[PDB]
Amino acid sequence: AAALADHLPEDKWSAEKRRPLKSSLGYEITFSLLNPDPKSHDVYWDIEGAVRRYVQPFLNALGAAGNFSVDSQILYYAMLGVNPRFDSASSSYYLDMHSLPHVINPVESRLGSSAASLYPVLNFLLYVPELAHSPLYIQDKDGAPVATNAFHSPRWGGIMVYNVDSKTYNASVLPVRVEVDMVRVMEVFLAQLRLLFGIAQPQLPPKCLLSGPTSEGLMTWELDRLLWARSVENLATATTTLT
Amino acid sequence: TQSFSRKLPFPDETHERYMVSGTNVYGILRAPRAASTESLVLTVPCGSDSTNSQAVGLLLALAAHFRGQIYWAKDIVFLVTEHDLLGTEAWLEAYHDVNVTGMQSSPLQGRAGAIQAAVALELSSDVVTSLDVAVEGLNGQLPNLDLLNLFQTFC
Amino acid sequence: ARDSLREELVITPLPSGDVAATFQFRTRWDSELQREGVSHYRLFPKALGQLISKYSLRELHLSFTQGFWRTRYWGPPFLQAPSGAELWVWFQDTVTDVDKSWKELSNVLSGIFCASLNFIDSTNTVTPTASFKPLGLANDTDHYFLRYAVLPREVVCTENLTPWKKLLPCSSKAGLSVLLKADRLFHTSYHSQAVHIRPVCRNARCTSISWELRQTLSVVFDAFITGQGKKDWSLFRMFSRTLTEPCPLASESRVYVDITTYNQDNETLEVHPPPTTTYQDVILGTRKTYAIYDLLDTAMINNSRNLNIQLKWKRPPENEAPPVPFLHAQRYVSGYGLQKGELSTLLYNTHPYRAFPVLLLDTVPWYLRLYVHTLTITSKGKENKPSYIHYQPAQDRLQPHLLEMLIQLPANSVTKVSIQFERALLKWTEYTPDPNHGFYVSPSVLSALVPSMVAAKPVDWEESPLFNSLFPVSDGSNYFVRLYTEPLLVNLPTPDFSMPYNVICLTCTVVAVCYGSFYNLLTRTFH
Amino acid sequence: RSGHTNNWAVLVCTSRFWFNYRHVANTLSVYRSVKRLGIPDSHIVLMLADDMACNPRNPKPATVFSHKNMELNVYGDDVEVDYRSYEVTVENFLRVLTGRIPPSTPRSKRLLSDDRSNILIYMTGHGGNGFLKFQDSEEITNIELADAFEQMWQKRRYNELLFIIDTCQGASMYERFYSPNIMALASSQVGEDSLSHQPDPAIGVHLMDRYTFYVLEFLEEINPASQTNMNDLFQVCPKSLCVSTPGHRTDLFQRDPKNVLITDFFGSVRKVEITTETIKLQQMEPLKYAEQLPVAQIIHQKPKLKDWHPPGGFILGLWALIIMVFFKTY
Ligand SMILES: *[C@@H]1O[C@H](CO)[C@@H](O[C@@H]2O[C@H](CO)[C@@H](O[C@@H]3O[C@H](CO)[C@@H](O)[C@H](O)[C@@H]3O)[C@H](O)[C@H]2NC(C)=O)[C@H](O)[C@H]1NC(C)=O
Ligand SMILES: *[C@@H]1O[C@H](CO)[C@@H](O)[C@H](O)[C@H]1NC(C)=O
Ligand SMILES: *[C@@H]1O[C@H](CO)[C@@H](O)[C@H](O)[C@H]1NC(C)=O
Ligand SMILES: [Ca+2]
Repeated sequence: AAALADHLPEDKWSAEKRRPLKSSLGYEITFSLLNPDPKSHDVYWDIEGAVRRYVQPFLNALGAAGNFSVDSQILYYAMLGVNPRFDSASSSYYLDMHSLPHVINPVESRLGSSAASLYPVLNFLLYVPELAHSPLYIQDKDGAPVATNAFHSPRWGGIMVYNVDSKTYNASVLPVRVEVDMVRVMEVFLAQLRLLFGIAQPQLPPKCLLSGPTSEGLMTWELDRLLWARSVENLATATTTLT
Repeated sequence: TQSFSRKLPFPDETHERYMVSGTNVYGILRAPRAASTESLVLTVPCGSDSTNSQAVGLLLALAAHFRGQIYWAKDIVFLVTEHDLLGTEAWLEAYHDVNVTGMQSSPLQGRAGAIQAAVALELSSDVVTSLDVAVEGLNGQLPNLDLLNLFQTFC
Repeated sequence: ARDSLREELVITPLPSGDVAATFQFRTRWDSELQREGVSHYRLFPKALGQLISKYSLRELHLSFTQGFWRTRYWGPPFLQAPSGAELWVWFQDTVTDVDKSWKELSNVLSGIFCASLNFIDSTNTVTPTASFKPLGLANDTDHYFLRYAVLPREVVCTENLTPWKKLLPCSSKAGLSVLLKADRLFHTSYHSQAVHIRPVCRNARCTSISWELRQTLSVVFDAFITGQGKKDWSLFRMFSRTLTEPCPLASESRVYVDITTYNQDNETLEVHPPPTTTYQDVILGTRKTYAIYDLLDTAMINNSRNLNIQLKWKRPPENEAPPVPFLHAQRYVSGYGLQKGELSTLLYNTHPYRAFPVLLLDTVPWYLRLYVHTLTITSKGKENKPSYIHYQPAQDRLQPHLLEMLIQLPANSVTKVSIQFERALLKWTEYTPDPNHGFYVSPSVLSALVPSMVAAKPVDWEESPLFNSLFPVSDGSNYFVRLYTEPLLVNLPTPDFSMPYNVICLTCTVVAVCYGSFYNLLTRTFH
Repeated sequence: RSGHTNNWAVLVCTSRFWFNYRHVANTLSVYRSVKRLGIPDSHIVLMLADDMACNPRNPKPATVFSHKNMELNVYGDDVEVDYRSYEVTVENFLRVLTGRIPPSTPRSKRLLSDDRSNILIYMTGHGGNGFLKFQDSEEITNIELADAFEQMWQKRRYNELLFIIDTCQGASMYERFYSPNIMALASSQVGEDSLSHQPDPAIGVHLMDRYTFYVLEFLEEINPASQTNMNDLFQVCPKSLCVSTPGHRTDLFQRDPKNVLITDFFGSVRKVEITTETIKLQQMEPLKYAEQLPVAQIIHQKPKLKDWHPPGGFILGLWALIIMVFFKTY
């Protein structure tokens, strides 16, 4: 459905079927760590080891469908598009779903002119809220904070809000050395990448099992489905281009 | 400053000058935002008499005003020549570093780039009744008509 | 971590009464940027970090100046750049295609900095034989891997300041980059936006390579434009903003204010906020001293003690100013018509004791046909034969004239090197949309080892302030300076752009009348 | 409810010479509104044929103003020009739209739009009947523009396209469009050509074209999360206010303009999906700096300059045959 997306007739279910990524020879995957205030947070994040231990296996599995150019980046004083509302009930801050479409524009101004190819870039931001709104949460549909504190855009990357706690010291505020749990971050980032390439959950028949998650991250038959869709989409694109 | 001297063919029987020798004094308004590639020349042709003392004052007052402005794309050269036209010829020859009239001078320590336009204010009175433009050059040459149109519109 | 940042602002009151401000943002990375596998960037910008590995670069110097540094009336600059866009790069030995990589790199830099560096073509590009030596560590300067281009008519605005500011770690949000308001930086008589990448060693004993990125911004505030009054030269007056909290990423964040008088050995300039300390050193030629404001000092700048450094400075009386900086040039165009002229560049040696060698590099864009047999170097009224002469001629539309000469400037004297050229007529589809404005002759480069008033010391590039580590000092009693002359506006003869079709008809009609006359004579029999 | 995802923008000023400051101000006002409403710099291909922002003639450097009061600098502190000066040609413009740019062109200087991309294209400058002058030299005609738009649609390089032109007789630049999803605005109609002229005393040249000035004023009052629609922008400039009659054109758009938000082209409201899935990962000798002026080394690097003389082979060869001809005749 995503592969064709132009030869099948359109109806109410026509945009979510065009959500996943276009076919391309390569993909840039930039892991950007957003640090709005280095004065309060001194964020370090094993990103080299994180990539090697979790993304490179996943990207090697996914590499049957194209080359990947994973990079990392730290953006300082990278503010968000909207001010989170302060809840006067739990001493926290929130971002409702309504304001989420307007939250990544200022930072996506920063990510530009930092890519070294014409391939579609997938930006994965790890926002680290400043002390002004240090306990920041994202609310799914009605009040309830989301489990992963993250969201993603159809063909853009994804954004995860990463909160630090238990940072109490004696004297005034110093830059606290914040260590980022790369397992926790890469779980949501690889789930978002899987969703961005259109690999949904296995969509079972009435009775079956799955053998659970694979060490690489995604099942091989899912890779084969991706190659089927890529082949059909590529052939359709080539014939349209030739005519 | 530019020191210039000239051997006239004969005493000219008009200014009693045979061995012309004088100094041109010019100051360059350096266009701040520009790279000093084009220039405009405001010149007062001082002579050996009392005339054009107000034109020098007006030139210096305009230099005082133009200096302090950031909107200059061209340098402004404020040139006070020694003689009515021999000084102007000396400065114009040494500026382009040609020797068209065989007049000797000192090397110019400073230029302002390609000159685009030039104004030759003569004014020997404080108040003025009318302003008399003159557009006819050596060998019958004329300035581009837009300069005179510009003058007439600002009148 | 591995990479460090240090930001510095040096305020120099110029001898003419102007005040020059230079911003330096040096990032040093102890990483292997020359090869692939450095995909993780923290302080060194990813955009520029990728370039070194992708295109095999050793040094990348790209500057975006407006204005011209008046060396005669100002002093010698810490770093000068030509008007327009200057880009010279040293490639690695393992490139094997220097011009293709140069084209790709110029296009990518045009994309990054939003300038027209895609106009850098074989007609603008020049391979200096030995002028632009690498500024970092070099195994051997081959000059086969050096490319150099300049676009004199390349405007710099916040069009180039925004991409330039995006590359800073404290990206114009805190520290010393808050004084970078565009309307105040471009309200000036000189503005520079250079970015420099060069192989700098890791420690005291330079046995390994660490990459340094300098983002410099030199700006000169005119006294009559900006001050025009008796108010002090405050940071607020010149930048419309004081100094708030420093850049937390910066390992060192300092402001240097030059407080040095001449014909006086005491009585420095008065700066209102008592500075942290005083740094006296031989900087270019003279033992000049600075007041230091360490932004990483809570005593100097609290969370609520914003710093507004004030400087009392006005154009000193002529019996109280430095004479002249022992070397300045002045390029101009001789002749007055079209079809012919002379590129002449006076270069002055005002030292009345010491001749010194000067390397003059000229690039002329192949529509001013140079006649090298007309190249004269007088230097005293006598004739001065250059020690080293190199001249590549220009092939129409594919290469410019390059002229490199080692002229020994004799004494306090003026050396007038001149060369005659003839203006070319181009095709009607070869002039710019403003053909009557003219064409730009690129500013000529003037590399010299000017003698110093007092002998300098060998100082490591870590203890020294950022303005004292631009050039790799070699001798000690002589300091290296690279002057740029003015860009020259040369007009070419122009064809009538409104008559391309009538000309074809008229010339073909002359051909046709010849054809008809010869037809009616070679075929018509008399009767 | 629109299906777009990208929200690109191409803003073009085909004018030089600092008395066309009005056109640079038009482009920069559209740019300011678009960048305030969400579209990133990377997705805006801005073209300013001349800076006029901080060229030396500007009384206020690094600023472009919309009004005589000088209180809204459309050339803000955050601006990127992808194509400027001599780069802004009809050739380069059609290259950017059709994708036929030279391969060395970077990302920021191209329109990398896809089938899910909303594109806003704003052209400003001198313009006559069904043609737009590029820097007073060359020409783009409505035929070429329509052909380029068709070529974009053939590859599905836009989802919906909003064309706005602010030139004289600008309603005829969108008179030859056939690509399926394009709606077009224009400052004036086929005929009206009267060009307004009220130069600001402070800034010597004219400020705006009075149509994008009201478009700017209309766009200044909306937020990124605004529900204003295209029907509220189809009457932003009445006949009482701009002398010319601004005419729109919706013969191609499938969607009703009253449902098309103005943020669908001015600004980027991204579709947001809350992620709930999780992958459950297992868990010697020193180096020297170069010598800047090695005077001794660079003199000896060149072979000694000796006066040239012809080789002995040529002199012997030529002289021998000169004598040879002397003997066939004698
Ligand atoms: C343009 O050409 C004329 C000649 O056609 C140059 O005039 C010459 O100027 C020199 C000075 O540099 C004169 O030489 C001087 O002669 C006196 C007396 O003999 C001597 O005491 C001085 O030491 C000096 O040598 C020379 O006489 C004079 N020639 C003529 C015919 O008057 C003129 O200098 C050229 N223009 C420029 C800008 O150089
Ligand atoms: C992807 O990587 C493989 C491995 O070397 C290479 O052969 C291929 O050319 C790459 N793809 C592209 C589009 O360059
Ligand atoms: C600033 O810092 C030092 C010590 O904290 C001192 O000058 C002063 O107490 C602080 N506050 C102000 C307002 O200067
Ligand atoms: Ca852009």
